[PDB]
Amino acid sequence: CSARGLENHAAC
Amino acid sequence: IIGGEFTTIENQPWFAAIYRRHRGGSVTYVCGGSLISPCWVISATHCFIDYPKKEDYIVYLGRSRLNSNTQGEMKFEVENLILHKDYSADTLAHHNDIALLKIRSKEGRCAQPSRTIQTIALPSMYNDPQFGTSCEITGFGKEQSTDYLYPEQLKMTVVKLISHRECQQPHYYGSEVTTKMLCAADPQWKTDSCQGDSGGPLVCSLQGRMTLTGIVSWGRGCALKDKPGVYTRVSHFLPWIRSHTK
Repeated sequence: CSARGLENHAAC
Repeated sequence: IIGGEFTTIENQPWFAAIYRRHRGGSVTYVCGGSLISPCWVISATHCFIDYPKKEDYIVYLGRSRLNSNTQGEMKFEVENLILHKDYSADTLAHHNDIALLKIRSKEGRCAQPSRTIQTIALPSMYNDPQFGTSCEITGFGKEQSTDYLYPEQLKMTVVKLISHRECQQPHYYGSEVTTKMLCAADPQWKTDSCQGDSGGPLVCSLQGRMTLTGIVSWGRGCALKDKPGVYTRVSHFLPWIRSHTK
């Protein structure tokens, strides 16, 4: 979550 | 962008700033993208997959600052949000991480090219620069991995392309990287893309032409030794792009 690939994800 | 330098939209006038409106009305930054024709922006599917409804998004072009209007900018709704059918994700790696947004203003218009708003060329098929070539990345993503805030001013940096064969080594990413991805990094690992840079452009000069070589996709951390940035390899998706651009 602190990095690239999870931008705009409900679980972050 | 870790390291690198501040810039403005004149230096990357195809850069698109994508935001999401919330229930209750707050607006937050999502991801970058690139203007490839007046009515189309290209980005990464992982930016949208958890909220895949087009009415949730707002796209700016000609914008140099995250939370303040830039003179000359244009604002667009998303008329269509096209995600790649074969998207998947690992714990780290995202496959087929490519998305198209068709943009339309409240007045029903597409982008109008200006000093601050221009399209970027797509690469010829299967035609990428040689490893070790220097290319540029642009975005509003974090300046340090531990930051809480995104920078208010656009940034860009330079990274060098890494061979398949090198990016494939266990102590890099082993099997996580495919032939439809491109790795790029700094030789001292001191500059990179980071969180919030996803969807944005990796641009290389190809036959004297500035070309959308990659789309920011994934990485383990940011500016981390033996952990390059990983980019969707645009030259391997030209039929997909051609077909979906309706």
